[PDB]
This record gives sequence, structure tokens and C-alpha cells, in this order.
Amino acid sequence: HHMKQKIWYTYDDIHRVIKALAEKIRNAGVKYDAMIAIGGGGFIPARMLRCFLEIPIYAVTTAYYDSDNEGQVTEEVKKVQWLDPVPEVLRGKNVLVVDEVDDSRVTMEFCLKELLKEDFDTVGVAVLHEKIKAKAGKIPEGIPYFSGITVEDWWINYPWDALDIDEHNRLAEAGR
Amino acid sequence: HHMKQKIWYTYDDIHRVIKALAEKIRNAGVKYDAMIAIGGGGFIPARMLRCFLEIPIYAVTTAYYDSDNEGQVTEEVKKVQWLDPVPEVLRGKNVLVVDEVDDSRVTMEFCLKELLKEDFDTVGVAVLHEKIKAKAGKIPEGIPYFSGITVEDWWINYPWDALDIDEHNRLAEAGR
Ligand SMILES: Nc1nc2c(ncn2[C@@H]2O[C@H](COP(=O)(O)OP(=O)(O)O)[C@@H](OP(=O)(O)OP(=O)(O)O)[C@H]2O)c(=O)[nH]1
Ligand SMILES: Nc1nc2c(ncn2[C@@H]2O[C@H](COP(=O)(O)OP(=O)(O)O)[C@@H](OP(=O)(O)OP(=O)(O)O)[C@H]2O)c(=O)[nH]1
Ligand SMILES: [Mg+2]
Ligand SMILES: [Mg+2]
Ligand SMILES: [Mg+2]
Ligand SMILES: [Mg+2]
Repeated sequence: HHMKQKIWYTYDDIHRVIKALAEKIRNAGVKYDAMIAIGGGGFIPARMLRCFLEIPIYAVTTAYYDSDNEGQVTEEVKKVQWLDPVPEVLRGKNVLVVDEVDDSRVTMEFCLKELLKEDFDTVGVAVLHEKIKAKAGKIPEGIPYFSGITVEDWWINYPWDALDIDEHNRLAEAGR
Repeated sequence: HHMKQKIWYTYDDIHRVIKALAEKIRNAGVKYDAMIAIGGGGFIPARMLRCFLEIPIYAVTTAYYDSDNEGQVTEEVKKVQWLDPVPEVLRGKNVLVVDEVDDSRVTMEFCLKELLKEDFDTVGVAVLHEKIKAKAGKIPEGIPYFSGITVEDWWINYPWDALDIDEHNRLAEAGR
């Protein structure tokens, strides 16, 4: 249950945004050598982006876990799978971190801080949807940032969460 | 350029097959604890499958490389990213390997042989499309196998390779 407005996007809607996102990246003048998709949400955006950028997709995954510190239980982000070690072919290369939604930036900050420990040239970040809202996380300095589209602070319903894709598509069209 | 018949599938076409594939898996009676997606082709099928199976997606990636052995250059499959080491939470668990197409089975055999070196309970494999054709690779004994649909030996055009998704969808409908 959510209390804000809601929006549904078709697979094709998202594919079209990814094509435009690839063009934004290409126009910034840094040629990326590989993507690092943050699963699970970044996997589909990253493989769609590969259609247009034609660079390999490496993968990490994060998740929130119940953390009990100082007499208070809150959710914190942790690694589920990581690039340990980073392969030698990526040393000194440009890598593009890919995720589906910029909501709180807590995962994004965690992953970017960890990847800046490595021997990359340029680390950039590309997200499908950028929500306009307050952010708990911060993007480190010097990291190029791209979003496919900016969105209101609405709950986004992704087609890859649709038990009934026909009903999902109906709600997507009923929102246009 | 290909010399066989060709088919185009929409994103929604594939989503519907994945829903049916999840039902085939559920009916076989083994509860899988995690997926291992083989990138890049397995990423989108695996995240679609997560909608219905609700288990985490781990990732490996393979690619073909030019291999020069005994005075003859052929393409061979190699690791690009692997699960090194397998996390302890997966020890003794059931893992479902996910890929998009069963064509030659050379990648599938390579990955399954490598994953059988680990301490899993059940290793199963799920593929979106199973092509009916001769196979160079072999599936090890005792590995449950599921395919979403079986297909003729045709070239499959995936929507995540469509530079123009509208033209892609036109060709998909023109094939029904
Ligand atoms: N459907 C949907 N999900 C939203 C929306 N806003 C945030 N989320 C989910 O919230 C989770 C936490 O995201 P954040 O930590 O805020 O991500 P950020 O750094 O990229 O801004 C993400 O899942 P996660 O914990 O990273 O899991 P996974 O699904 O990526 O594996 C993301 O998918 C929204 O509008 N719609
Ligand atoms: N579009 C399309 N591709 C096909 C088709 N048949 C085979 N392929 C591609 O051939 C490559 C080699 O596949 P195999 O090694 O035969 O796969 P298998 O073991 O699962 O049968 C795969 O890409 P890869 O080298 O594994 O790369 P990636 O794209 O998965 O990263 C796969 O996507 C088809 O009908 N259509
Ligand atoms: Mg995520
Ligand atoms: Mg490390
Ligand atoms: Mg593959
Ligand atoms: Mg190993």
C-alpha cells in the first residue's frame, strides 16, 4: 500500500527511454568499456542498454537486511554478490553503473563508494528513472550521472513485477 | 545473415512464456532457493522469472573467444564473471540456472559442469526457448531441465536487440 500517485510503464515504454538514455551517454563524450548492473532492478535496464552501447554487463547485487545496531532495528543495504576481485581486463577502464530507479540514493551511494576503491578510470552511473524527491544518499564527486527520465515522487509499477501483464498494460495506458 | 526461417517475439510474448515456465518449475516439486542467471542473455529471463518465483538472482557471464589450439582457431566459451567463491548462504541449497536460448548447449554444458563442482543440493536449469536441433553440448545427469517453449531451428529475434522496437513489434505480429 502506498499513499502517492502511481504510474505503470510497459516494457516498450522502458525500452524507448533506454534508447534515449544511451543517446545521452554517447553525447557526453566518455566511451564506457563495460556496465556494472546492480541486480535485481538493474538487470533488465542494463541488457536493454547493451542493445545501444554494445559493452559487456558485469553484475553486483545488493539487498536491504534487518540491522540491529545500538538498540534499534533498521534496514541497511548489504552486498549479496560482488565483483571480488575486479577482473584485470577492467583495470584502468571506464565502467557505467546501471540501476532502474533513483529513489533514496542509499543503494547508489553504497555501490559507488565501494567501486571507487577499485582501479577504474571513470566510474559513471545511469538510472532508468530519477525520482524528484529528497535523497538520503549522496553521489560522490566526479561521477557522471545520467537518468532516462525524471519522474514525480510517484510509485512506479514495473512490467517485470506484473503477475498479469495484460492488466499491467491496461493500467499503463489508462495513465497516459 | 541467416538462411533459416526467422521469428520475432515481443517483450510481452516472452513475459507470458516466463509465467508458464514458472508454473512448470513449481509443478515439478523442487523449491529453488536462488537463480544463477547466465549473462547477458539470461538476465532479462531471470528477472522476469523472479516475478513468479521470488528468489534472489545471482549472476555469472560467459562469452565466446577466439581460441588457437593445435594450429586451428575456433571459438570457445570462457568465463567473463563467475561466482568466486559461492557464498555460504547457497551451500547445500537448490539453485536454478537461467538462460534465454538452448541452441547448441555448449554454454549450458560448460556452466553446469562448473557449477557441479560446488556444494549445492539440486542444480536445475531453466531456459526461455529450446530449439529443436542437434546439440554439441550435453546436459549432465540428474539436472532437472525446463524450457518455456520449444521452437523450430529458427533464428529468434529478441526485443532487447531491437534498435527500433516499433519495427520489431511489426515483424512479431507479421509472424503470427
Ligand atoms: N517498483 C518500485 N520499486 C521502487 C520504487 N522506488 C524504489 N523502489 C525499490 O526500492 C528499493 C530500494 O531502492 P534505493 O536504495 O532507494 O535505490 P537508489 O539508491 O537507486 O535510489 C529498490 O529495490 P531493491 O531493494 O534494490 O531490490 P531489487 O528489486 O533491485 O533486487 C527499488 O527497486 C518505485 O517507484 N517502484
Ligand atoms: N538472437 C539470438 N541469439 C541466439 C540464437 N541462438 C543462439 N543465439 C546466441 O548464440 C550464443 C551462443 O549460445 P550457445 O552457447 O549455443 O547457448 P546454449 O548453451 O544455451 O545452447 C548466445 O549468446 P552468447 O554468446 O551467450 O552471448 P550473450 O548475448 O548471452 O551475452 C545466444 O544468445 C537465436 O535464435 N537468436
Ligand atoms: Mg536494486
Ligand atoms: Mg572486493
Ligand atoms: Mg549467453
Ligand atoms: Mg570458483
